[PDB]
Amino acid sequence: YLMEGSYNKVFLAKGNIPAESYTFFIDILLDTIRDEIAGCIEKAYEKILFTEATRILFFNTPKKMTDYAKKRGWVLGPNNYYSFASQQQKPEDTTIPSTELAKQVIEYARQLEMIV
Amino acid sequence: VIDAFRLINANMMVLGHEPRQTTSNLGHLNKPSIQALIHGLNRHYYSITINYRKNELEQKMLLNLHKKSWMEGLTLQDYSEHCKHNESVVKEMLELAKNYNKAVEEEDKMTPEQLAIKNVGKQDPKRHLEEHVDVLMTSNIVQCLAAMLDTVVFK
Repeated sequence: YLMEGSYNKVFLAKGNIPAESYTFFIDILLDTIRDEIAGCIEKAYEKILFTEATRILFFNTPKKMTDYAKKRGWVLGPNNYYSFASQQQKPEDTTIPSTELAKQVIEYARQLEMIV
Repeated sequence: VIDAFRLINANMMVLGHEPRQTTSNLGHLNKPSIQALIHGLNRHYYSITINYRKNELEQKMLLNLHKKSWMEGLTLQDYSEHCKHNESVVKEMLELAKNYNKAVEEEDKMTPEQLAIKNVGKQDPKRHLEEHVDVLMTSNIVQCLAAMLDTVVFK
C-alpha cells in the first residue's frame, strides 16, 4: 500500500492490527505518510481550499494544518492556496552540457586512435 | 639523391696503386649505384660521403611552419554541406554493405591464392567499406567537437 499511492487502505489497516494496538509504530508511520502526501500535492496544481485537506485523513477541523502550512509553504491568501512548479528556467541550456559533451567526444577520439 | 664526386688521377691507374688510402670504415657505408658504377665510378672518379647540418632554429622555423593554419580550428565547415556529405557517403555503404554479403559466402574456398588473385579486377567491399567508415567517424568527431568547444569560447 505504501509502495503505491493507495493510502485510504493504510488508515483502514491502522484500525485493524493482528498483535496489539501496535501504536508504538503507527506513530512512526505518521511521519512517513503526511510528509509524503504533502510532497505529492506540492506539484504545479491549482488552488485547494481548506476543506478537502482538512477533513480528508482523520481530523475534522483541527489546527494541525495551520502548523502544517506554516512549516511547509502554501502561502495564505483569500482562501487561496497555490502550488507553483516551473522547472523551466533551469532546463534549456547546453553550456553546462558543452563541457560534458566535449569530454564525451574526446573519449571516442581517445579510444579510436591510441592503442590500448 | 646528391652523391658528390671527385676525380681520380690517371697516373695512379697507370701506376695501378689504389687511391684514397682508406684509413677508416666510414666511406664504405653506401653501396655504389649500379647505374653509376657502369660509368667512371671508382675508375675515373670517386664518390665522397655527403651529410647535412641541421639546427633547431633552422628546423623549428621550417618544420613548425610548413603546414600550419591560424584559426581554421574553430570553423564549422558549412554545416549545411556537412550532412549532405554524410548522406552521400552513407548511401554508398547501403550498396557497399550488400555486396559485402555476396563477398563473404564465395570466400573461404580452396586455393586462397586463387581467391587472392580473384580480387584484382573488382572492388573489394572489405577495404572499401572500411575506408568510408574511417572518414565518416573522423569528420563528425571533429565537426561535432568544434560545436561544443565553440559554444564555450564565445559567450
